[PDB]
Amino acid sequence: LNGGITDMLTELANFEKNVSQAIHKYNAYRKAASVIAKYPHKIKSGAEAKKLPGVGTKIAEKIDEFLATGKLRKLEKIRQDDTSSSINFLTRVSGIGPSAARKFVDEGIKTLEDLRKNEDKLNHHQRIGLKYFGDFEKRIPREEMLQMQDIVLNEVKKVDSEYIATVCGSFRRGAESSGDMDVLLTHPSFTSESKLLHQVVEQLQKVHFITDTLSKGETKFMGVCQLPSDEKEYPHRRIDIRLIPKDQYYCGVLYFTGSDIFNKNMRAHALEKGFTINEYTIRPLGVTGVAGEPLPVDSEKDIFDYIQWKYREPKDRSE
DNA sequence: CCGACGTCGCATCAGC
DNA sequence: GCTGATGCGA
DNA sequence: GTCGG
Ligand code: NA
Ligand code: NA
Repeated sequence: LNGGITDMLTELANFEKNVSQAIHKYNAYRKAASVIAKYPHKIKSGAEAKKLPGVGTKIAEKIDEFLATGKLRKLEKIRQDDTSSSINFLTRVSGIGPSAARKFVDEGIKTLEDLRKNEDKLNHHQRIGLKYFGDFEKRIPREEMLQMQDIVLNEVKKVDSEYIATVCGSFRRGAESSGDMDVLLTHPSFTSESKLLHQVVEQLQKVHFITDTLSKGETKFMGVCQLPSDEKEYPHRRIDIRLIPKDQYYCGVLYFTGSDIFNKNMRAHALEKGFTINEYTIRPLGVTGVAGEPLPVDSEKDIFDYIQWKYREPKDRSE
């Protein structure tokens, strides 16, 4: 319908992020892309698009140029620019953001092949990102996620049957595929006013599910895992595990379940009901707008009750 | 006209 | 060596 | 780049 347009805008979004380092222009173009990607008509003019929220004068102008000419002179030009296309490309490596990508390209390091010849200039994160560059850009089919989940919950329970672990993200909402695995972990002994993560990562490495570590501290692990394999080996996958204190666990599960759009509406509703919800806690707003103490939460539902909404199933939380 | 555009954990850098 | 800033990803 | 106080 409007794929020419959404791809044009997504493309522009990446050059702002990765090349111009203008994070707010990346989000402007991304949000324009989203609003158009959902508009149920073939767009005829920039003025038509302009009516949608997220589309201003400058994107209206660019849509007019695309509609009339079938391209955008500025994109054509930036696309063919050696420096910029290279910088934009390198940022597809996990661990290389806009600033490292610039630095590499400044010194002549432009390609994956170049990165491979210069391992010594790569931090640990970036080396892992390069090693699995292709695997990381693959989606994970639900079936595989179900098998990953089988392993995580088994090994977690076996370290201590009192841990609670929940796989969140779009998988928890029922998506047919996923980009990574986001595990939320708590234990009754860990509260806000209270090695729990390390023992779980350790057991997942002992059975060779976790193959690599990007980062790991007392509350957050980010790394790489692989299902056990005649068959061709499974792709390596991104898994994060976070340890959240129990009295904030369900605020965390609700947040990390999303979608983004749902959480936004839920936060809207709560405000009008005189509550403030974030990732950690729900709190009452006083008459002048002063937030008081976090309220006890023991299930997701508790949160919905506080703001007089009806428990919605992960499956029904796209908006 | 002009500021907001989430916020934070970890790894690593820059300054002292 | 210590502390706070930065880059990055989420 | 877009919105909005
Ligand atoms: Na508009
Ligand atoms: Na990157």
